[PDB]
Amino acid sequence: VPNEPINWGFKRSVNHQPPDAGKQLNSLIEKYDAFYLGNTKEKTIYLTFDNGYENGYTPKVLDVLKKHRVTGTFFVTGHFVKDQPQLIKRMSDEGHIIGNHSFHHPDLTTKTADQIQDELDSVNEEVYKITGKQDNLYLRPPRGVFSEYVLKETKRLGYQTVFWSVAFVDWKINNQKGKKYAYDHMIKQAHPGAIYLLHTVSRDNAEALDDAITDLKKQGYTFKSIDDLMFEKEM
Ligand SMILES: CC(=O)N[C@@H]1[C@@H](O)[C@H](O)[C@@H](CO)O[C@@H]1O
Repeated sequence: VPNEPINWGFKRSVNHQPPDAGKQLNSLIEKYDAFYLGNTKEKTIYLTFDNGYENGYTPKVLDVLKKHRVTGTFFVTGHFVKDQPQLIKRMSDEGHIIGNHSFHHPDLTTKTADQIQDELDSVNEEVYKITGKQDNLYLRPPRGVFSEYVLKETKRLGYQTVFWSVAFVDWKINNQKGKKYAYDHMIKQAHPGAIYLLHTVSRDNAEALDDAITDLKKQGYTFKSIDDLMFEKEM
């Protein structure tokens, strides 16, 4: 199996229509049961987050999710778990899903199955030490980089690879654009079956999310979890 590195990417959504990664990604993605979209036949959105480190807003993000009773899926790294045990515990205690973003956040395509297995299981090990629980296995490739070998291998390891359909620059600390920037992206890029990828490190990301959920719901959107996405497609 091919180990050519691939960077997950796509032309952004337009006119609130789902985006498309093209035939090559779709075919490859489908081949290993990985996806970047949920059910596009309904006004549904799935919130996911990538957490590499804490910059002080995740608690507010969690309070916001609780307020709207929405279930998030947080993809954590080894450092994040080790550094924020209590946040990992709140995510757990509050009904949220904890995804895998690898322990050291390396370029998995440069790793061996032996290494990949440790990169992933060590995150679960730490999460369990803290929660005593373990979510279904979801993986988001560190740096968004992957390959057929990586997909195949991680799938062989029982992981469901989850990409995204909505993302923007809410992770540059040296240039935190404020509430409006993120809020508008979340409104403009919204489409049915959209899988959002957000970070909780930029200034006001929590308040923009708050307003975004508030308004997206007014527009008739229902927020579902990656577990819900999985269950509903099963049937
Ligand atoms: C912890 C963190 O910020 N993860 C990011 C991920 O969200 C993003 O898609 C990728 C490319 O920008 O780089 C990292 O993997």
